[PDB]
Amino acid sequence: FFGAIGCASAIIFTSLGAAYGTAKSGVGICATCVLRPDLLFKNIVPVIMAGIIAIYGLVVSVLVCYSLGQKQALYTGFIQLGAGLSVGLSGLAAGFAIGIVGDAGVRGSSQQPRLFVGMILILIFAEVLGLYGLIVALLLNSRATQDVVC
Amino acid sequence: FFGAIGCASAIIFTSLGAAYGTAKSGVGICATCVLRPDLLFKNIVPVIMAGIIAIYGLVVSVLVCYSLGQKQALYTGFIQLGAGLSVGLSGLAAGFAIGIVGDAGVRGSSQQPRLFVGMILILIFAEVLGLYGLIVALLLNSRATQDVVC
Amino acid sequence: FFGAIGCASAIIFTSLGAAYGTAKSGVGICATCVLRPDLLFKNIVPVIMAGIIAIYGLVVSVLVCYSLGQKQALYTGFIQLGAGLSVGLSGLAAGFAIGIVGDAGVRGSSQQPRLFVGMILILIFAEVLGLYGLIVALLLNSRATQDVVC
Amino acid sequence: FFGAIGCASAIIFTSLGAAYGTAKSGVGICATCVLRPDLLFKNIVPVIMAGIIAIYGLVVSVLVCYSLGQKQALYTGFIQLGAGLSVGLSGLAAGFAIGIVGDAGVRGSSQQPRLFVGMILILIFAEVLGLYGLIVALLLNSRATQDVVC
Amino acid sequence: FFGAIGCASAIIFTSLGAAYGTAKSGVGICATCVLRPDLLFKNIVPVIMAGIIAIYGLVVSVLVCYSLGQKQALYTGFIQLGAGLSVGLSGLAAGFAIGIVGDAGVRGSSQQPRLFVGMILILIFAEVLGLYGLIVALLLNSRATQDVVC
Amino acid sequence: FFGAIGCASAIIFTSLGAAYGTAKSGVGICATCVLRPDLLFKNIVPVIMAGIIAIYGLVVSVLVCYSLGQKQALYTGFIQLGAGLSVGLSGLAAGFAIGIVGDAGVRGSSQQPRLFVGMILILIFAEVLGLYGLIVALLLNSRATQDVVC
Amino acid sequence: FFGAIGCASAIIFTSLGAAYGTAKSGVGICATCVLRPDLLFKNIVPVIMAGIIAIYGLVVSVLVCYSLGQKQALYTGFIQLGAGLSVGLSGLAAGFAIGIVGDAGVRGSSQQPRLFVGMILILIFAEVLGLYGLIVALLLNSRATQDVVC
Amino acid sequence: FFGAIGCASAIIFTSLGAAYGTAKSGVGICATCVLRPDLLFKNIVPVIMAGIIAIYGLVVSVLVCYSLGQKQALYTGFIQLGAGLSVGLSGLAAGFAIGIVGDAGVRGSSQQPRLFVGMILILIFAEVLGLYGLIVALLLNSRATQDVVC
Amino acid sequence: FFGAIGCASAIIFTSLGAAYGTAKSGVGICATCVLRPDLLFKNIVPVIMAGIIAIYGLVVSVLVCYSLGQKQALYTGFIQLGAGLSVGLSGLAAGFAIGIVGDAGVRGSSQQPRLFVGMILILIFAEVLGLYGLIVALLLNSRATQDVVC
Amino acid sequence: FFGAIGCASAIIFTSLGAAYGTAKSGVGICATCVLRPDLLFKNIVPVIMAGIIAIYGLVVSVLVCYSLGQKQALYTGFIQLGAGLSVGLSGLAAGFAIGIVGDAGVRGSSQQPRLFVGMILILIFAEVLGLYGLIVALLLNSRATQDVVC
Amino acid sequence: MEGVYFNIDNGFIEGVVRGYRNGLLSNNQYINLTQCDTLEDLKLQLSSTDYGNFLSSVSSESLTTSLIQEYASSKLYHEFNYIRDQSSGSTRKFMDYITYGYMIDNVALMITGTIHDRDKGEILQRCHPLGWFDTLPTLSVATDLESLYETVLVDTPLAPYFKNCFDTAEELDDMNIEIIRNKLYKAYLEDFYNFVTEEIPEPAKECMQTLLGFEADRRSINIALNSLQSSDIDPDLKSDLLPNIGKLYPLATFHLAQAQDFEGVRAALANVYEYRGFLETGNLEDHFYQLEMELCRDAFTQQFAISTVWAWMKSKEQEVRNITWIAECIAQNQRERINNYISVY
Repeated sequence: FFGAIGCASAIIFTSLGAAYGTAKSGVGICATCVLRPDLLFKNIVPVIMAGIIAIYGLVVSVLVCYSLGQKQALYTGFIQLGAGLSVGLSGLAAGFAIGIVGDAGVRGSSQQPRLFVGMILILIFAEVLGLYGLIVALLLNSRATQDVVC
Repeated sequence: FFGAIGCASAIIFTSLGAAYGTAKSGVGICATCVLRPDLLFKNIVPVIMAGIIAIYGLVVSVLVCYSLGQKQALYTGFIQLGAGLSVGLSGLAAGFAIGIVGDAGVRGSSQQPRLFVGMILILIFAEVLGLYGLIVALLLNSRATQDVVC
Repeated sequence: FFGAIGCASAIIFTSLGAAYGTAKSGVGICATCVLRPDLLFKNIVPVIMAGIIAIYGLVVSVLVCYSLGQKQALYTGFIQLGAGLSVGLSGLAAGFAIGIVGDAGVRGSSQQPRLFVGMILILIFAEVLGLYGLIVALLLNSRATQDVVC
Repeated sequence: FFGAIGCASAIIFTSLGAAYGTAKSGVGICATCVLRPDLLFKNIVPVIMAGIIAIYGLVVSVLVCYSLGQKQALYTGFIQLGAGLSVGLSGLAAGFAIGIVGDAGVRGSSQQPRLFVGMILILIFAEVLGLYGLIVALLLNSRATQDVVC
Repeated sequence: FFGAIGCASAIIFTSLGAAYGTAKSGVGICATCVLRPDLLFKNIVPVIMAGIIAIYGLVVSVLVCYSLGQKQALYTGFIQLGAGLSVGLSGLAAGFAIGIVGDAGVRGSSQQPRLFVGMILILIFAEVLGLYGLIVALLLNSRATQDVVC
Repeated sequence: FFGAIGCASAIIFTSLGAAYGTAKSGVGICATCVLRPDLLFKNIVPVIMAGIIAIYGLVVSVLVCYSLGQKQALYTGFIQLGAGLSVGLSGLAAGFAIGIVGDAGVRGSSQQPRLFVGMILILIFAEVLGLYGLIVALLLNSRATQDVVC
Repeated sequence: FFGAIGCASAIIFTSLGAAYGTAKSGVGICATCVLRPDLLFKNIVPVIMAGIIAIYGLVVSVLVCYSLGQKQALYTGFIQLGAGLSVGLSGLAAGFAIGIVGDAGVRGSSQQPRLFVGMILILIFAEVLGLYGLIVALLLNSRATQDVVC
Repeated sequence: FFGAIGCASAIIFTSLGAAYGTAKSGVGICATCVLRPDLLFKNIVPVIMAGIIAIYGLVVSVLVCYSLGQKQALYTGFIQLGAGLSVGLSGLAAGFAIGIVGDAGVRGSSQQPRLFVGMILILIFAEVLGLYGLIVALLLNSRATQDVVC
Repeated sequence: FFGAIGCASAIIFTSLGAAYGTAKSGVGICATCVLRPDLLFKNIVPVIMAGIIAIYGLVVSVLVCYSLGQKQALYTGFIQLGAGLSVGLSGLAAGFAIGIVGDAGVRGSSQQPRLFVGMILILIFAEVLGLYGLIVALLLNSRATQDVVC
Repeated sequence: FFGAIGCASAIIFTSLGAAYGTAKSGVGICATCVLRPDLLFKNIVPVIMAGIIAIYGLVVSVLVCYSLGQKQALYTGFIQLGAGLSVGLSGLAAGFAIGIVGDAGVRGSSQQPRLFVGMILILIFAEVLGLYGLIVALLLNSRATQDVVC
Repeated sequence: MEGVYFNIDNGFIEGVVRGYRNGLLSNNQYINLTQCDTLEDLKLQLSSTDYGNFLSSVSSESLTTSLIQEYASSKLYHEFNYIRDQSSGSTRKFMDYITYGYMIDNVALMITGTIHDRDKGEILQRCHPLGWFDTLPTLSVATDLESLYETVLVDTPLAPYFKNCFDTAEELDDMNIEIIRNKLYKAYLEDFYNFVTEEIPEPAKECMQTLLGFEADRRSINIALNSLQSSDIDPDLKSDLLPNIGKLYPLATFHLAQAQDFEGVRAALANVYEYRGFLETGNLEDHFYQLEMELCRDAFTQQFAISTVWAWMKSKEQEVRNITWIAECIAQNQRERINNYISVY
């Protein structure tokens, strides 16, 4: 229906995002690990930062399955649709930004061991959008399916 | 029908904007930390600025939800839709602008710490835009709720 | 109706115009500021020309919101449409213009300080379009508010 | 309806024409201005030409606006449509040309005072397009409401 | 109706062609003035060449303006459309050829003032194109017109 | 009426062709004349070779115009439309070849000016491409002409 | 109908094919005449290879005319349309190949005119693509006529 | 019906992603194998990571097949279709991320054998998407399906 | 019909394949021929393979001509159509493979003329695609045959 | 009938897939061949990898042909359609991936002809994607069986 | 924005370059190497790097002239020649063009060299796409412009030389060493600009953009300084005038290039540039190096970018030269003139 498109939107956009993010960050880490094999552990927190975003998004998608029927009212659909969008594209956008910063920051790490935590700060801000979108989306979806009175 | 699209515009565009903002700004900090590794504290104050736009986009959306039905009306449909647009594209544009200037501005930070507030004078011009959208979106909602009747 | 979309149009076009202005200018200003810290105050005075564009747009938008009907047909819809467009296009066009001149104009600021007033003159000519849009929009608004009527 | 698009046309296109004309010439003007702070007056002349285009546009807009309405005949609608376009795109094209030659012309003021008059003459040839549109737009205005919206 | 669009096509393309021409040629003249500053009287003739198309264009337009009715037919209708087409896009082809040629020919003039007449002679070869377009529109236009209601 | 659009097309596309041929040629010629000015006379014959294309197009138009009437039935229209295209787009395509070779052979003239005629012959080969197209349009037109169903 | 469009597709694709051919070769030739001004008699022949493709084009076009139905059915049109396509694009694709090989071959003549004869064979092998399509085209056309308005 | 297409689209994308990854990763391994073939065994693990997603794709496909209905509606159609998207795109984006990390990680291995395991860990961040995507689709499919006319 | 568009489809795509094939190799051939003068014989054999594919292409076209009825079913149409696509596009891809491989082989030819058989052996592998489509097209064509009126 | 299009799908996508592979690998064999003509045997093994993909498709295609009836239900079409799709686009993705790994590995051959065996193993991993699409199409066809899928 | 694209081809070129940068001489090493005067210590620092492979081969505590040249030649083969061949797409092309642009100065000098008459065989190292065994001699024997054009068409991909030859027909390049080289450089920098412009939308140029402009400004002021008090022909482009975004102006470069003394320009230009205008030829030379040395390292902060690999190549040329300069002084127990004095890499 429209709720099935909701499910689609959520599981596609947040993976597509997270995937870029992890990729980007990853490549930067691959450079850093051969230069000093000690910054390995510090490197692990940027790459995986985009990794916790994903696991959130996936949870909303699962939700939506349970909320799914075979054919349902238009009103139940369109809210279901718009919710799934939300966590999906905020997931998408957060996942992207964090990877770009992240990659460049791992080189920063390489020259400045001390400042691993500072690269991290930048990343954490871009996460508010993703985390806030998960929240909102989860609550919407659950409330949405009640078959009218969404 | 139009309620979902109200949702979509707002929750995408304002996330992307903000995301963009964090990204470019981040890129600049990671470049600068190798020349001066003690400018974090001043730099972070641009970074957090872009983050409040999304939280707005999402409150606007959750309202648009309540304002839809299923009887429909072109007239009511059009106000929920027209409401989303305002915040999405202002969010998106404030965000794009703010990260470009930000990026350029951490270089600014590197060579001339003392006039750091001047970079900020330029940034705060983009955030006016988000207010302009927010204000109008909020009002638009107050009309919008009637439960799709002409 | 088409009036609420009048709003919607205004906030997308004029936000994007100003964004572009600040972004472009930003990069030229930040660059110059490291070669010389003393042109800050001069340099900002261009940037603020595109920043007040959005604020004349905000006046038109807020006005239309309170004047929005509870039933609206073609006659209201469209004249509110046209008003929105008007601030929308001047904000769009001018914002764009200010940032290109402003940008090149920092090169002016830098080498000659006292031809700062000459830069202004160029910038003042893009502002003509800003006025023209806001005026038409107000005239459109006044006629516009009538409610119903096909 | 088409009345509404009629007003819309005239004010949008002419303002782009103008906006662009001002930006493009600006880049050239700023550049010259620092190497010769005595040639300020000459430099001023290309840019201010494109400002005058907007004002002819602006007269048609206001004229057309009084005659605006969806409650009125197809004859009024269509007459407003042809009128809008006519000044709208001829105006755009006069601004484009004024603005390119405007940039290009800056070298001619500076090196050769005497043949500054050739630049000006080229611009003058590009103003015919506006007139050509304006003339037409008026007559059309005259059919809607007698003696050019008396 | 279909008549308003004839009126428009005509005035829009012919304006844009004449602009392109004039602009491109202008650029050339301006370089040539500082390269050899006595070729003034020679330079002037290329630019103004483009824009003399508009005067025959004005004629068809004023005819079509008076000939608009409340409604028209499809069959009659389309002859008005198709007539506008002819002048505009022909005017466009004539203008484009002349403006590229225009620019190139002033380089010729610059180095060799002896082949000055030969440069002109190329422009007039592309001008004939424009001539034929007016003609073909004229035949169509004549039959289509019959004042109110065609 | 759709026949009008066959007439319109024929004169547009072909003229565009001639234009394209002159544009390209022009730039090559003007360069050749500053390198060697005694080759003027030779140079001038190729350019004016493009635009004899225009003359076949005009005849096609004129014939159809007089047979058109004000009301046609559908089927007579569609045959006329299709006639117009054949010459139109062959014309445009003939202009491309005539111009490209046109350019290249005047620069060839400069270095060795004996096979200036061999250059010219290649251009004449490309005039067949218009001819066969032009030809069919006559045949098409004669049979199509009856008006109000064949 | 769609049959008149048949005539059209053929005459256009094959024109385009042959222009390509002539264009590309032509630039090569023009290079070769200043290296060798005596092998021109040989160079000329590659051009005519692509020129014979159109002469095949015309027979189809003429064919479709004669077979045009009374009002034509939807099915009658498509056979004719499809035939225009077959020949046109097989001509275009053969036509493309002949200019590229042609070009490399003419510089081929210039250095070694003894193995210019190897080049001739390759050039002839592209003419077969055009032939198979011309064959097919015949067949489609011939089918249309049998059991009139097929 | 509409379920079969689901099966189809799903298994294709995930293959596409995985193929891409397998290539990416392979090119990096093939360069390194002629520079040090002592790492064959370690290298084999990154390339193979991509494709194990694809064996989950096959499982979902077969299950859906067994549950197919003869005729389906739109609403029901959309869930079976949509389910195929879920796995397909989580696949597509994961497979891509992995192959970029995979190529970059062979350099990591090459200089530092011991931190092979640190490369492996980046890759496992993308396997999460694959699993969860598979899970979700399974559910959407199960509900829609109830066998023979869903 | 859709049979006719099937005819077109086969002969047009396979002609493009060979066209590009013939071209690509041709350029390489011309080069090799003016620096070696005994590898002409070898050369001849790569090009001529891509001429034979089209002949297979021609056959499917003809077959489809005969199966094309008068007012057939869409259901009939699709089998004839689908058949054509299959030889055309397999032809097209087979062609890309023969020239790219081929081209590189002429340089290969130059240094090692004894490994002539080796270059052949690669080229043969592309013939599989042609077999694969041609065979299937045949079976489709035969069955599709159902005379006039379905 | 949609089975015909099934056959069609498979033969376009895989043919494209193979061509890309074949193209890439062969260019690498030719390079290697100049150096060593004793490595003939080793080089053939990378190119042959792409061609075998299409032979799995041939099996599937021929199957579908024989299964075609002029009594097929909509559900029968879709199974054949969905199956054809699966191998075409799996075929696409495998073929491409083999061509990248294949080309590079022939260069590996060139540097170390002892590690020809390493390249084999790398290639077989891209082959797996090709199997999992083939597999599902075969299975689907074969299970569906309604008097051998008519 | 960079890394907003998925590339098969970019992934290969970027990793292989990073793989070399690991063993590559750091800023700290060069700082340590100037301090040295001990024969053994120079060996140790270097043994460990990409250059160290060649050093191990023949063990020499005092490094002569020949040894250093042989090691650098070996090192450009693995790093530049090879890489291109296992790279594909737009990324291989970008590497071919940078290598070929360096080749155009070398090959140009060889051709010009035939006119003067000169001895050839092995020619001194530069980054060239193919060695002196392939391309450079084939080009060298054609001194006839007509045959030059034909010889470039054989090279697939094409060299820039094809355009350069068109130009020398119409005599916009004149004769004599100094003027030719100035025009060859002007083209060289022009080609850099066209590439960035096409390339920018998926991998942005930030770090690369600032470095490309600062490189351009330095190259041009240097050309001008050279032709200051040595004779300068004013209508020729021996002032190296080329497009700019306004960091260096045509006017200010022209003033320096002619023989009228225009040292002032350098000082007005600098506000953060190392070269500030001096009376010491030698001190100017030092500064030029350090400026062009900075911002390459900054470019490494970016990754997955066309920006990264470009900046790395240009740093490599400056490192091969530093190695030579330091190594020779320490060998015969002297300290460096230029390298000991510079202290920012």
